[PDB]
Amino acid sequence: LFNTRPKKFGPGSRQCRVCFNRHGMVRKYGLMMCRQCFRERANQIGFVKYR
Amino acid sequence: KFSLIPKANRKAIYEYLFKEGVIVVQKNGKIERHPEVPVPNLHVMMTLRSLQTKKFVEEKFNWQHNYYFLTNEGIEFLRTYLHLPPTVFPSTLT
Amino acid sequence: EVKDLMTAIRKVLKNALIHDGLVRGLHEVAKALDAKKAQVCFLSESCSEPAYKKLVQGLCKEHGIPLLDVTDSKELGEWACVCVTSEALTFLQNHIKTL
Amino acid sequence: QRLHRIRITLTSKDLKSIERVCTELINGAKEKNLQVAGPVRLPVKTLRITTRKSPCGEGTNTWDRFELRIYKRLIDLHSPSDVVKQITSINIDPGVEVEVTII
Amino acid sequence: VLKFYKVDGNDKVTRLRKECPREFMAAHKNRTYCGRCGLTYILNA
Repeated sequence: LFNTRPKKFGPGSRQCRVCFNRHGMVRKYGLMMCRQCFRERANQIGFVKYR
Repeated sequence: KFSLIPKANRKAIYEYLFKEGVIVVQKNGKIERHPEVPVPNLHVMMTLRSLQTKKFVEEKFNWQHNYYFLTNEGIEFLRTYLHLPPTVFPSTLT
Repeated sequence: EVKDLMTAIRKVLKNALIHDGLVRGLHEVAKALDAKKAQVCFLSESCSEPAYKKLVQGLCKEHGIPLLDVTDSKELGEWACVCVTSEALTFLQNHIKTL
Repeated sequence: QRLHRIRITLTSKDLKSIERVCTELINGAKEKNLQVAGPVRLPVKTLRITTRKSPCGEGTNTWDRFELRIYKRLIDLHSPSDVVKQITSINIDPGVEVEVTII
Repeated sequence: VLKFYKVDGNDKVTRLRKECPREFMAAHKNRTYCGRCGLTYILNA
């Protein structure tokens, strides 16, 4: 009637939980993390970069 | 969903907050009513937009999810509306 | 005073709004009458509309449940047209059914 | 009691957290002297994400190479289930997911 | 506002717009239609 399309798939369906942003959405292993959001909190999750 | 929440379902928000003393609501408007209390999710956001701006409840954000605490003057208000016996729910009690 | 001259109105209409069963308006009182609902009703001593005054009495005449009287058309509802779906009611209850 | 066979999974992020558990629970078995085999070290499932460092497009297109590491390790036993509950319940570690399994 | 019936004295009050209720009707032409009923109701005449 109003205020809803079919919203099931594509970038419009889903957003970053931390900052509410669709762009740059890391969905590997079911993160649902926007990249700007993901890199700074990556050490606190577990991810430690080397080589 | 949409429109003003019934006045029975106003007390459905308050009587949950009267017993437990916590109520957290997801920021999203189109999201399903919050797990726990069977109402629209917008109506929980509207009633605690209403509550915070007359003090009583202590709002605290992070993470879209809005983690409310209920103060000493807050438990006076609900009891009056609720009609609950005085000293009914101390947070000091376990 | 020695006991209390008609506080059976004012005590009950406060405490009934715990359970929420007071009904207000000409539509909703008429719907409460046209129902398996309304247990006591009220009107003004003087309101207006012979039919309006008569209708309240008339509606009751079908399915029972009486009126009384009270006082002042402004100061009817302020103790809470009224509808109501021991302790306080002991003064009213013996007047309503018995004489 | 009955002749059973138990093979307990161990997983965590740290190496140092499991090397406590592998040393402790075999010595905890050797209190009672059950039929222990040594801890079977499976291959390491290294998880990987590569994002860009910059928020916007500017500069040279540089990249992080983030990594987790996960360490599946398996203590083998042949013993009934009532015996093992004493060994596992004492000495639980911080942030180490452990699940006991018959067969 | 529910005054619009054929009102009478001593002591009956006859009604207008005969209802067909789901579990008073509007009247323009042919159909009868109930306001409060959440599913909308149609019967021509």
